[PDB]
Amino acid sequence: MEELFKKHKIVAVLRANSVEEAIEKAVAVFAGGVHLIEITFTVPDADTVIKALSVLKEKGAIIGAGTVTSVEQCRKAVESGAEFIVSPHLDEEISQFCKEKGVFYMPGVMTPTELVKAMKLGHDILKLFPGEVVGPEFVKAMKGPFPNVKFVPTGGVDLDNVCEWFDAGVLAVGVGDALVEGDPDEVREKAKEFVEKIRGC
Amino acid sequence: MEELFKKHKIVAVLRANSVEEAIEKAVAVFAGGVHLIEITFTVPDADTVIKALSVLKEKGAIIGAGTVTSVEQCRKAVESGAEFIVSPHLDEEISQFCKEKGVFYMPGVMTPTELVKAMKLGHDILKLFPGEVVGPEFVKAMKGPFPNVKFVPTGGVDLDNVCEWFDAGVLAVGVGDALVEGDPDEVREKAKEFVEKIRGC
Amino acid sequence: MEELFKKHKIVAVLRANSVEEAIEKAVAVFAGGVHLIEITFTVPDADTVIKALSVLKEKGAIIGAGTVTSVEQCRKAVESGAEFIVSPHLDEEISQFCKEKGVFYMPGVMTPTELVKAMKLGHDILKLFPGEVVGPEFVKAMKGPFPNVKFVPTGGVDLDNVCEWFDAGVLAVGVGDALVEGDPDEVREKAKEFVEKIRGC
Amino acid sequence: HKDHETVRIAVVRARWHAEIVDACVSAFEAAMRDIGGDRFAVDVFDVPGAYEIPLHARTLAETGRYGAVLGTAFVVNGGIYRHEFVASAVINGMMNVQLNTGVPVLSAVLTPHNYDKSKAHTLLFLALFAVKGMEAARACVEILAAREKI
Amino acid sequence: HKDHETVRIAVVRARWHAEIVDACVSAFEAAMRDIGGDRFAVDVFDVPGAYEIPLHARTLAETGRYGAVLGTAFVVNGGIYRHEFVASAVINGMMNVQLNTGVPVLSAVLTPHNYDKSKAHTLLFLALFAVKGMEAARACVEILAAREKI
Repeated sequence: MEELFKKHKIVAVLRANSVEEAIEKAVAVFAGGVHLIEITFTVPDADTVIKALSVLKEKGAIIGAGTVTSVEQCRKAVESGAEFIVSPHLDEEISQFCKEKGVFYMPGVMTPTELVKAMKLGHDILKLFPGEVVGPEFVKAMKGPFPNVKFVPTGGVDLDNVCEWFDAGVLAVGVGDALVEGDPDEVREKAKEFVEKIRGC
Repeated sequence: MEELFKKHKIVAVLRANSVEEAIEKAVAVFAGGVHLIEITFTVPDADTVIKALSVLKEKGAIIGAGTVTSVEQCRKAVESGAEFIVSPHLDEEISQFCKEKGVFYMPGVMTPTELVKAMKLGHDILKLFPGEVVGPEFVKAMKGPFPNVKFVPTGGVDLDNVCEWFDAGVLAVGVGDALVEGDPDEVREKAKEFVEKIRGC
Repeated sequence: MEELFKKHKIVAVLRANSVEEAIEKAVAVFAGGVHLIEITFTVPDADTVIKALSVLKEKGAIIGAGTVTSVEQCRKAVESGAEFIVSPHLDEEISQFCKEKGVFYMPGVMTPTELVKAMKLGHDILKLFPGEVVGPEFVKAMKGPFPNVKFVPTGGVDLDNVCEWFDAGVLAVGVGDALVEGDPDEVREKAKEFVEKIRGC
Repeated sequence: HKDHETVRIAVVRARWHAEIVDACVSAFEAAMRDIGGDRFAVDVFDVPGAYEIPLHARTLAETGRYGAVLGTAFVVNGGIYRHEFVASAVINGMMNVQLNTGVPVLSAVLTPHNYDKSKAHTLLFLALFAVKGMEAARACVEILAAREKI
Repeated sequence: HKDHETVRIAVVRARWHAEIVDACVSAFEAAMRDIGGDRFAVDVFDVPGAYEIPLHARTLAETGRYGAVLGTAFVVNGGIYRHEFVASAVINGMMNVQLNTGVPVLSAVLTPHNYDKSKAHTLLFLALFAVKGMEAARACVEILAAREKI
């Protein structure tokens, strides 16, 4: 995943109340230019969604799963072909599971202590969450003591401030409702807007 | 070179009356964001320039040589570490030499016949020259019969129309005086302007 | 084909992503007054299109194929009933194949050298391509040294300048998107506009 | 003996809009020769219209003289009455025939969205029918051969 | 003897829009392995289109070599003619076949509201078909097993 985050600079985060909904959004998002897609594991039958969207892998899509809180959930995300696992928090059992399986893992943090625990376990790319609390200021401040740490914030990110997040030093930004909510045609247009805005900064 | 052209979308073309001049421009250009640099083989003591600038390879510079009209010239460009060779015209002796040496070769064309002869010899990336005569219109027209041919035009390219060249389907653009002429500080600013303009389109 | 080019003064050039699309355009174009239709050989299943449109031959349509780059492609164009073959460039293997089969061949040129090679092989009607680069000026200039050479330019031709091409001495003009793109009803109206504009000059 | 027998194919074609329906049939016959390689031969029969195809095609299919049957017609909205009732009965008819006889029946009965017999429409359908003819010939050879693999 | 026999499943798939139809079939096959546990095995057959599925599927069902048959296709509005006549004949055909043979026939023949072959539409259907494949595999195992309980 390291190359991919650098290459695309954006991850779509999907939420849906159904399999069909998750697919329509994934396609609108993908069709609109976002290649890295995170499926929250909490989508009813997310496992179906993760596996069904494996068809987009041959078109250059990268399909993974988020909101993973346990190893049992990880196992299913892996079973369905998740490229990566993202947790709300750093979790040692998730991390060890992921290392054994060979699936990329990104733990969540909010403070230097949490950041460091993740560094000490070999994770130099962190989910910053909520980005709504810490902001681009946190990301920039962290570069002093942790110049080798990359972030992918979730929340607090929109097309209005995505460039601030990049000026601060993020690796990529995760984008939620601002990118994925609305009619699939609206979603596709939003994906183009996010890609173009990031392209320019 | 295939990855590099896609990655950077610009090649600086250097001309100088001295070794020191060529170095100052190469550095201003490189420092300003252009990684692919073509040194015309006609720079007095170009061989010195090509070899001296090998130091920038460890900083991510790609150093090659242009205006190659013969295999003897190619041999020296290769001896000095050229990554690639660019000729004013398709030349079978240059092409065969380059294949034997493992140095990337880009032949020059202006018409479909010349284009095809190059395709038949295995060269799908062509120097389009002068771009001043054929324009972005040629590049676009060629995609009909030759959808798999990539161009890197030289001449007829400035920051004013670089996006037209890209809309037409070029792979990368070579840039001459518009990018490399003037005080090394002016050159560095111009390199930033070209990179940013291409970044945006 | 010699009589036909003189008689109609226009050739439609079709491009399509499907068989049905190619047919609808061919019919709109034909119904609108253009009898000479060139089907690019690159239409997916062009062979089906070429053969299916043979039904229009009994209505006075002339069906041939363009963008031919090889003899294998020619063989299929001939197998399907192409009246004529048009290549992006002069090609001796295509020419010899066509002579043996009795199918009219029109080679592409851009310079006097290419023009002459075609004359020396017996081809006095040439595809001028891109017309976007050479223009009506080339066509007129060529009449000095080559008073017996006829051209059918492709590209650089629209209803806005079709009469300039004729003042310059072209035999016929090929017309691309300006004639064939849009809704089949729009296409039919465009065909009428091109025929009437040529009729008047 | 060694199976070098010609497969016999029947085509049943409606006489309405014959210029179009026959475009399909002619293309079909040519394609059968191009694909079949003389392993196949085709006989053609006329029928007043699409409506009678299921009985004519069946009379023939139950005779055992054909490996397969292609039915064809151009069924259009005359602007007077709804043609859908017949088109429905005919497609269901042909489906039932192949399921009653064991002889595949191919459908080349078209029900266009719009056909006003304009210059462009006539020309369009002549070409589209020729395409369907070619497709049907391919389908014929492949389905006949495919059932032989069971 | 002890029943440790593999249940044989046939899949009959249309060649039109194969990229999409095959998405379903591939997902189906994978799901059958995931659910079946090698208690099931699947053979796949091609058919020109949805139209011929009821006879091909039946020829096969009446052979007694399969426990169940899955028919699949993507039937779309080509913008030229009404596709509903065939779609109706085909769904009724498959329904009649399972009622004539005693071999359940599953339907994975889709008739979408809209499909213009746009980038988004193609991608959407590739994924939706993969989902239907997985659902069909589950339905297959459960219905086959359910009829065994009577």
